[PDB]
Amino acid sequence: VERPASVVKELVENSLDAGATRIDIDIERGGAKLIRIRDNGSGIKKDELALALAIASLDDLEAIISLGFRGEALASISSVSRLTLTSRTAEQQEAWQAYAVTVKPAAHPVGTTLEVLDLFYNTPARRKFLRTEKTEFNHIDEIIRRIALARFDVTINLSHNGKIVRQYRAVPEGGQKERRLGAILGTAFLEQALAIEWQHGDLTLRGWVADPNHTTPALAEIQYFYVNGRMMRDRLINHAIRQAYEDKLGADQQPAFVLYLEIDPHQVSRLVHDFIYQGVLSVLQ
Amino acid sequence: VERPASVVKELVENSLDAGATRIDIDIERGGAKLIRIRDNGSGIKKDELALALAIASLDDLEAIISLGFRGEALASISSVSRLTLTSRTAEQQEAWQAYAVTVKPAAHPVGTTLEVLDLFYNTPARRKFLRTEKTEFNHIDEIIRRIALARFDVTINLSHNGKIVRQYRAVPEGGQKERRLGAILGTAFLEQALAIEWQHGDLTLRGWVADPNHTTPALAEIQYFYVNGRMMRDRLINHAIRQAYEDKLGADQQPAFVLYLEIDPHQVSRLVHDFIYQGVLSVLQ
Amino acid sequence: RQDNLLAAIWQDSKGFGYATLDISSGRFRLSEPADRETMAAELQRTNPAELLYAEDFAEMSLIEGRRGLRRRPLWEFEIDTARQQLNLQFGTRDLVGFGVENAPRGLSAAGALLQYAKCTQRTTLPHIRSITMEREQDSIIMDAATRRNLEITQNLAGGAENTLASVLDSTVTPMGSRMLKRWLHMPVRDTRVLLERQQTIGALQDFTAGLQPVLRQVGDLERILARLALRTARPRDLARMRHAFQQLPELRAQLETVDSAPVQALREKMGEFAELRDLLERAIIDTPPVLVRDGGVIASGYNEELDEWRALADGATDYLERLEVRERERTGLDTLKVGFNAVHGYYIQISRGQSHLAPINYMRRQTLKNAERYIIPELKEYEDKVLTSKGKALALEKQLYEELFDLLLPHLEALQQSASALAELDVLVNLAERAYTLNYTSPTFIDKPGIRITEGRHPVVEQVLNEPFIANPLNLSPQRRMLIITGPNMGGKSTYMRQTALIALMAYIGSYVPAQKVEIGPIDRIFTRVGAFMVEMTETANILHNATEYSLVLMDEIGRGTSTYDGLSLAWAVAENLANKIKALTLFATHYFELTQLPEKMEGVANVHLDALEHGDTIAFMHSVQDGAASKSYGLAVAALAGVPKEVIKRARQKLRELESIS
Amino acid sequence: RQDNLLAAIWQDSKGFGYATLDISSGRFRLSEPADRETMAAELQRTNPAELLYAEDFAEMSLIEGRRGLRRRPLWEFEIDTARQQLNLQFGTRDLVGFGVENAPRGLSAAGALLQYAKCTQRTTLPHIRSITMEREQDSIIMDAATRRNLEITQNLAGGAENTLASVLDSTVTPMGSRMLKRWLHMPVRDTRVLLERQQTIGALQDFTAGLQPVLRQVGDLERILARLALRTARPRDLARMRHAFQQLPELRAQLETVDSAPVQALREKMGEFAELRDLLERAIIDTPPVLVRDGGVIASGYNEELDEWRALADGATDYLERLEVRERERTGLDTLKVGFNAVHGYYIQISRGQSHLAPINYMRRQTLKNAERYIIPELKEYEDKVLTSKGKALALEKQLYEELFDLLLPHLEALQQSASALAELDVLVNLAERAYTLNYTSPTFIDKPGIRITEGRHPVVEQVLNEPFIANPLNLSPQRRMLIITGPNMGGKSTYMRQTALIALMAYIGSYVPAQKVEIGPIDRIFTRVGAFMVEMTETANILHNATEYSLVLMDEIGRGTSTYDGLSLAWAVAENLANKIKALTLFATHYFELTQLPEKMEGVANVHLDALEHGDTIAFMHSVQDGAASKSYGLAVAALAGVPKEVIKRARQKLRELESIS
Ligand SMILES: Nc1ncnc2c1ncn2[C@@H]1O[C@H](COP(=O)(O)OP(=O)(O)NP(=O)(O)O)[C@@H](O)[C@H]1O
Ligand SMILES: Nc1ncnc2c1ncn2[C@@H]1O[C@H](COP(=O)(O)OP(=O)(O)NP(=O)(O)O)[C@@H](O)[C@H]1O
Repeated sequence: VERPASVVKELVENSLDAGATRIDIDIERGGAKLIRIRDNGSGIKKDELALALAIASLDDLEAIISLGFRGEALASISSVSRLTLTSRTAEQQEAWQAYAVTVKPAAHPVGTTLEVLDLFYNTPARRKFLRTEKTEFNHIDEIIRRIALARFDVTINLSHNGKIVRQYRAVPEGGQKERRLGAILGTAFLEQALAIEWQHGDLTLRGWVADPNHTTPALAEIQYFYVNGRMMRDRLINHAIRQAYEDKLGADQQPAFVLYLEIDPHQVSRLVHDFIYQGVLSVLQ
Repeated sequence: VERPASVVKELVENSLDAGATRIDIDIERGGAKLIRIRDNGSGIKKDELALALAIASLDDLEAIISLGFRGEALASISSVSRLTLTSRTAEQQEAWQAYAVTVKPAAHPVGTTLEVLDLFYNTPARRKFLRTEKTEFNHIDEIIRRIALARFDVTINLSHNGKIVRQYRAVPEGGQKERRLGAILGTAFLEQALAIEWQHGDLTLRGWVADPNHTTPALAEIQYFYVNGRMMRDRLINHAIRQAYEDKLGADQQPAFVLYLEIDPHQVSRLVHDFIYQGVLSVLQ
Repeated sequence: RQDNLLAAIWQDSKGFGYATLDISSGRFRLSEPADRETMAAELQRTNPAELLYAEDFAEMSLIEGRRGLRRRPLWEFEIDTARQQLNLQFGTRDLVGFGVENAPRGLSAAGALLQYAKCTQRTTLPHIRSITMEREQDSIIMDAATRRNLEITQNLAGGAENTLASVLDSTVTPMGSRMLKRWLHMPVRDTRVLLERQQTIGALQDFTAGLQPVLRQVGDLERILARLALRTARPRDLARMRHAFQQLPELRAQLETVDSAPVQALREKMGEFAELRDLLERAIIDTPPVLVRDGGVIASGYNEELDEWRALADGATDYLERLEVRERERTGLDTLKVGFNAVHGYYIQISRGQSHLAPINYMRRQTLKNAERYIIPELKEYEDKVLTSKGKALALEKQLYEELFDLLLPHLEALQQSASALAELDVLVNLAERAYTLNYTSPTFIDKPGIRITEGRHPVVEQVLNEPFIANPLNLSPQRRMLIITGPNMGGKSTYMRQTALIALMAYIGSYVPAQKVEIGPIDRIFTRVGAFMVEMTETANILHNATEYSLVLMDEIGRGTSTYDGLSLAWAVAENLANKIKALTLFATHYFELTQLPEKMEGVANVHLDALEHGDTIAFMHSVQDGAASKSYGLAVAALAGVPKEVIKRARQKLRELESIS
Repeated sequence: RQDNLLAAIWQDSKGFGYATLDISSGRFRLSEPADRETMAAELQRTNPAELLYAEDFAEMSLIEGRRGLRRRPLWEFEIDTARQQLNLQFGTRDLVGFGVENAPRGLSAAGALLQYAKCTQRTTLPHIRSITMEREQDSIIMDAATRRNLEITQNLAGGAENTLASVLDSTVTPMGSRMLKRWLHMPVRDTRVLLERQQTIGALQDFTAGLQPVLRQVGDLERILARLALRTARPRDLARMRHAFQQLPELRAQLETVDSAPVQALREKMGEFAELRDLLERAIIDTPPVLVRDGGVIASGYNEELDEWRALADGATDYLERLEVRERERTGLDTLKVGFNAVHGYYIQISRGQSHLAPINYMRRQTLKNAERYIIPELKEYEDKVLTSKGKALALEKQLYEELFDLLLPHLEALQQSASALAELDVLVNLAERAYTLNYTSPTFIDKPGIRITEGRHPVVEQVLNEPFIANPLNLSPQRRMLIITGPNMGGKSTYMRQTALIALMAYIGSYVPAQKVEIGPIDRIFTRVGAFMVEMTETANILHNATEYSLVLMDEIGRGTSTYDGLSLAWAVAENLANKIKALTLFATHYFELTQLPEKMEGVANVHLDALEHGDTIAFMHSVQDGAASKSYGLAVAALAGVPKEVIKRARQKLRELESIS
């Protein structure tokens, strides 16, 4: 709970953990004024709202915060905001909403919605710190861009100041990955994109690398590498790709790529480096 | 029943005989399209309308045509028109209307109204004779102008093609003859108007004569002489005034006047001439 | 007995916003001081015990010394957060029910006030259930509905005619026509202003003839003066302006005799400006061109150097002609013309067939399709002087025109005054003609809210109807304050109501009114509700929350509930409130027949109706107002006559017979 | 088997008017053939046994040979006399009830027809009780109410937003935005036209990205071509036009790949005009000034003589500068400036204090307040050449600009075609983007009137609402043809109706529709009636008289009679007629709860309602359509929440309690 970008990310992944395939995000003025996330994933019952935000209701109902670590995250936002939330479960339920210690019913389809008036409401300082409107929107959009590429299968709609900016349509099994890829990365990247698919057993590399011969540093803004859902950064990976780029053409101009690796549980191993370098350089020639 | 001007005059005097003080005449396109005379004088009962235009009136619903010679005049118009008439009498009557053999009720104040779509409706000839819109309106306006000056005490409103042209305000007992006189004759006449009042017993001369020294032939359009309400023409009168004009100034340029003579019911006579000449010439000097 | 109140204040670049609240009583208010001075006046008026202000507040001179000064953060004065929190407190989704929707500068102040209040009290605050505006201009108030519905200037669907404006716009000049229309959107409550105009109208009723024609020649002076200040004014704007000053001596003479203090005042305000008149008579040609850019504006005899350079250029026309005749008849070539071309210059043109007969002298300057053009020494030297002299004359003509602005701008103040005076005359001369020609009477005012009409007419309706309008009386007082009207559609219900509101408006602009006799009290606000439901309920409340004892309220056919009588249930409670608590001058039209029980239940309420007459079974609306409630339903009769097929009507009356066999 | 009919015909300076009648049946009709040819076609179509014509009829070639020719007088074809006689026969005061009020050329013909008929028959003619228009374009018909009420382009009160246009106007160029708006006021019934656009929309859904940006650069080409014809075109109009031609080769390349016969057609229609492109690249500067008047339009390298005279003038800027520096530093007077005055010419200005230090090589040309201006020999001779060279260059620049019109006008026909083609692409590219972005589906058509919606949405409302819109299905056929809707206000009644009408309009312009699935039949006319009484009865009949089996009829909350149930009596008969006789596709919203009896009485009618929920402390409108009639009254709940004072509400609920103790 430091930038507005962070509050967006956590509530986006809260909905993802609930099996959500359509997450519609409406934001206004850097996120300060408004953050509305509506998700179609598993909803929340009437008893289960009350306590997630009331804080002395679990003194012996005891068992229901059990349901989520999302439920643990909601409370940290709501006590220090003008939070508003509506949800409807399973089927033939009514929708229910809460304000910040008061709850009542409402009308909604089976899902969840979460509205926020500029998080900090009792802190005079931590709001007066919050940076620009435009620049924070750019951080939010980056965060969503990174979640977007990891999960080609979830439809995400980003609108700013009312008017829609990003409509990321999901990709079905046996479907078009280009529709989504061009929408995220602009036409620019799509034009020089060369696919890469390398595999030696458990190691599976999927993704794209731009043709260095016509690549400019304007394409090179795009440098993402994910592993089993999330991007970590380690200097090992950094060299593997640049060696392949510098050895393909001696002119070492900035590379453009988006790549996903898939493996077994080890936090890191040497093979990790060599596997990648081999995959990239082959595709180029 | 020859010109539209004549149909106007008769229905105007019909209303006058019924004690009407406000006669609103609305006319459109020379009178062809529309002629509406609305009078606030005594009205007409429900059975009395029926037979004035349905002649077993004075047998079956009888001795009622007795009421008017206006009732004799209505019939001559209505059989040869798309006539429309509505009237309400005395008090707490409903208003009633007819077409010319078909009648029914309506809503009106205590008075009478008379509407006409281009008199001749079955006659192909007598309408194809009727000639201009603008020129016929001028004849009507003249007719009304002559009734206007005879009866200073009745308010008369003439409108053409919707928009009103003449609004002749009546003159009360103990009142201003100038308001009405300027409205009829324009400011032009009013400027050089010298009043005349001569009397030798029964002979009474009232009216106005323009100052010959500044009078032009543009003032001279106005030459009216009435006797007990109606204008007759006889050459005797013609000379009486011109002798006085020619003897006042040798330059015999056209005279401007409006005069009323008043006497007992006996048409005869030489004194008639000399009386007038004496009255006029004195006022000039 | 002393004020112990709370308040909030804020400023943007437009003005300053204000709001006040008491927790001992629950009174919640809003206002918008337009200027710095009025804001100062409003602070000491209220004399609050505590005063919230935004950290950004620039005009500290107003508030520094005030008791209970409290600095607060900016984002608290956010308009939308404000709107949001306020809707919760009242339990709504809109503040239209309170008539303060379009007071955002105040609402930004009330937003931080409530957010502060929420946290400060946390005691019983359901007694804060409302907010009304403290209306600075308690002269006359009109909402959007009233402004379009009366058809002051905009008819229902946006057109211009069948308005009150369309009746009285027989004004001669545009600045007067515009002024008339401002007056209708702004009546005021000062009796002096009203009596000025009425008295003026009466003394001018006779002089209508001579006056109107002269005012027209003035033209649109108001807007020409704008272009003068801007330095855009065109030649023909100054020509009509010149002619306008030629009217002043004449108008002086006509108004001299008119004996009325208000008239003689406008006579002086007119002005004279004989100085400006003389200048333009000498400076500009009788009929100048549209633009200055191509010359022909500044007159000969006005400037020495202008005429000098023009004399050199005016030595052109006669020389070109002599050159043409000399050369044509010396040679004997009849197709010889003297003309000009911007690119090549002057030339002597001869046709193709005669070009072989031109003398050795002629140098070829330009070759055409069927003609050869030539130049000789005499034309070419003369070419230079003529064109350059024109240019110096034309350049000087633009110097002098810019000069004419510098000379006139000094009296701009006095011209603004002359323009406003002339426009006001056109208005008052016009209203005198309408009052006489349309047979209007002057109204009289009283101390208490009350209206007394004698054979009142509807001024717009009476004219387009080429038949009789049924005039009707009216009598209201603080004791007889509500009239319940039932009866037929097109019965004259809304008409009898609407004629009364127009009558009140006409009285409070200072004009005569269409009736025999008019007595009327003070009227502070005019409110208007016209049928059709998101719509209806929302705005019925606006009127209930704001209206006063002195106000005029005009209810047309409310109560379109979701069923039969849930809608009636509303109307009953509605009526009781206006008549019993607010005690305003009210006119309640309704089709619900059951409301005619009230007069016997409620003191100060009375039944009337538009009686109508059925013979055989076709109908004459009398449009005549009578005491007592209507007789019956007339709706089936209405449907038929508008234009429904008779076949259908039979099935309807049959079904009506079924409904009344239930009891 | 035998037409044995009567007809009437007439002409003015606009076109030709037509009317037909039968006395064996009573059928009475009206039409207005727009041109001479269509009029000919309509005569033989009807093949009347007798034909009335005005003595004035000029086009005798149409009618000379026709059987039963009858010359009549002119005054009989008078419009107002006609209007008058006709109102009597039907028993009305207006022909609005018949929807032929705005067809005067035909009504003049029907006027003389009736006047002839009156006299000819004098037999029973009550069987002539009606008149309908024979509408030549039975494609789709819309009255004034429908045109404003759906909010195609004009919102309720005249504003622009919250319209169907405001949603879909995401077009890049103005000629395309205008074209879009024409398409909505004109849908057509030809299956070909509809399938063209649908297929185009689908093949372009993928190419949206590359296309839109290019079209914007074209600018408003349609209106630039107008100024070209007029010869008014400004420098900057030709610059955008030039840049528009630089787009054509690229658009050719983009549309080449798009596999679709309709697309490849428009690809050709686009055009190329590489010839015009080259001219303007050489002829005009990259970014020219607003006017030609001041020069700087025509480029260097375009014309020989232009650059020559400019070289003389261009030898100015650097000489003036050197003269200024030379003379300033020779003398040592720093306040020395070189400037120009239109009247006097060039000068050398020195300040007042330094004027006494000038070498008076300097002749005094002009005296100012605080400066003396001078002229020397070198400047004065140079003055003549610079100004006159500019002039010859500037005069030539105007010669050559007039020349540019002569060069471009030859392709004007083909440019009009390019403008219409580019505008159509902008429309279809736009609709493809909206269909994808807003998640629309393509509709399918059937042979008989009928509608089948799956989770249908309201395209305007769903966008403004930043919350969930509750989508609802629909199923209509000639067997299930009427739905009676009761329930709460703001319940979603009119919404559920209005969403269906928009869906139908969108289908019949060729676009995709906001739903899961859409099946729909033919629809000939759309009719509209919206609540509030002079108003209501008049226009309820228009719809009853004209509507057909294939039409769509949309009733909103009718029945505001002069009492409680006289208004209900109407609505029942109304409904029975539409369902039993006309058998049209009908949607009947009404608050009168008692109409929900019909389905048991009437086959082919069914009950639905907007269910809403009352709980906790408030009401939640589900906006969810369910079978069966509504439960109850919801109006009191509605009133409170919009923003009514709580005080009033208590009195209302009390009164409701009284009404429901009667029964
Ligand atoms: N006093 C009057 N004299 C003559 N004609 C009138 C008069 N009042 C109204 N009319 C006509 O009647 C029509 C409408 O009357 P109106 O007052 O609106 O009826 P209502 O009883 O208020 N109910 P509704 O019209 O159904 O809302 C207008 O078109 C006028 O032409
Ligand atoms: N299906 C829906 N989903 C979400 N909001 C809706 C829906 N239907 C209607 N609304 C909202 O309800 C408001 C008004 O409802 P409306 O349909 O006009 O009520 P109604 O029953 O037709 N009565 P009236 O308006 O008096 O004819 C609109 O402005 C919408 O904002």
